[PDB]
Amino acid sequence: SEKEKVEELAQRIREQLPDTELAREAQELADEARKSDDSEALKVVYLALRIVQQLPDTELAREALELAKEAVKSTDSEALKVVYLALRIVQQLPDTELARLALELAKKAVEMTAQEVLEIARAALKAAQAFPNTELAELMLRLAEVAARVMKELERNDEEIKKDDESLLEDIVELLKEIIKLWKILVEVSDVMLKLIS
Amino acid sequence: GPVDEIDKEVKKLEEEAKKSQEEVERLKQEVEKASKAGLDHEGDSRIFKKIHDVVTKQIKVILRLIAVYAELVAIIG
Amino acid sequence: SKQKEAIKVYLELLEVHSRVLKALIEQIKLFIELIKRPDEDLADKVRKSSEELKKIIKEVEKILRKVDDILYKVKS
Repeated sequence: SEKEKVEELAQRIREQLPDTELAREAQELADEARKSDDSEALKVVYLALRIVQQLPDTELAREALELAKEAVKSTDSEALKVVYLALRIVQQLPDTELARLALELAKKAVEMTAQEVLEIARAALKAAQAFPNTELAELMLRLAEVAARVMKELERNDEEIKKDDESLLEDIVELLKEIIKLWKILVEVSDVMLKLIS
Repeated sequence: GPVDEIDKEVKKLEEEAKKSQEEVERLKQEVEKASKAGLDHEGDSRIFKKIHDVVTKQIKVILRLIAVYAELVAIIG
Repeated sequence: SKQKEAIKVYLELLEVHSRVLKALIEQIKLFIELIKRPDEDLADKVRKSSEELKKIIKEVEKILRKVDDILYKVKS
């Protein structure tokens, strides 16, 4: 009965907000989900619409609507899973740093075409879902984001090598910076793990 | 169980990392030999392409290991 | 000239990540063993692997400074 849930939620949105961009984009999500035959996409649209209902005229609601649009437009199911986990994190704790981390991580994961980035993002999102409202969860989401950025920097390096010594050196520095940041975050996570085990 | 699956995946990724280390050794030797045989502009570009391939494979192995690390942290909490 | 230096930088990065792999696999194995059975001895080895990882981070930072010097020489 998921489609009926989505329809009733859209009706509630229509009742609550008149001639608002959130309402028009919610109707757009409604039609894009009705056209879509994927159950995961239906669940993601449901979650985004419910988040918009809970926080009307909010930055999180607008960004989540646009993220749900970008996720429905993508035909990759792994990206849909990542977006669903991130939107669930946002639904549980909206006014938290984890919400922003998960929103931006899903926004970047929709763009990424690498399967390893999607896998590590799903792992980090499930780790944050396991023990939410903790320092370790924030560190995990930030680590996943830094890994995605490392992949993006490698893509840039390749594309610039195909086609400038100063630009190559600049991109090498920008890669090593985020590499060091990734390993530092990993060491911090390992320290928190050491303290949790003892 | 989940830990058994993670351990199987870890053994497979360790074998893959050993293969990547072999690639690193062979690439270092090849770069040294090509430097001794004659450096060139287009030769430098070819060496760049090979090096980027090796770096890409190594980084993918690293990211798979880090994803398994994240799953393990989620399990232990 | 600069392409040769970039070649050497990438080779150094490869050699460093080769040891990063060993350290990270050691940490993952120690975590799996800790999940299987709680032993106090394993925490010391986890800390040792973490210290090795920190030393590797220091080496990467040294490489970054080496590249920063070349950037200064090229731009100015």
